[PDB]
Amino acid sequence: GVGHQPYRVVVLSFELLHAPATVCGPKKSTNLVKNKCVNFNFNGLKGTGV
Amino acid sequence: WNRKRISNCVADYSVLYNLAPFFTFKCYGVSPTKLNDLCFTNVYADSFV
Ligand SMILES: *[C@@H]1O[C@H](CO)[C@@H](O)[C@H](O)[C@H]1NC(C)=O
Repeated sequence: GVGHQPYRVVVLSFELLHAPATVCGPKKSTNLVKNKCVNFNFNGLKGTGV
Repeated sequence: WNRKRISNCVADYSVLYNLAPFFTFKCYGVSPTKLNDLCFTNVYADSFV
């Protein structure tokens, strides 16, 4: 029956960002802008500031 | 539909996992994994197709 047919299971466990990140998504980095109020994205950490 | 009274017995629900290849097992109010840890005054089982 449905409850006894075998399954193949993959568990993907992620470690959150608390260190330098080895695994990252398919995103392209840009240039660095300093001393100006910009929107920043550092390794998935989003924010707005100088 | 047929309603069967279940009382004065010890109910271990893991035996149910050998009784049928279940398609749906969903519960309201009680988590299905703690059912062996509780006590009930009376159980009613309604069976149909
Ligand atoms: C259901 O009953 C039949 C005979 O009454 C028995 O052969 C079968 O093993 C039983 N099914 C389960 C899951 O115990």
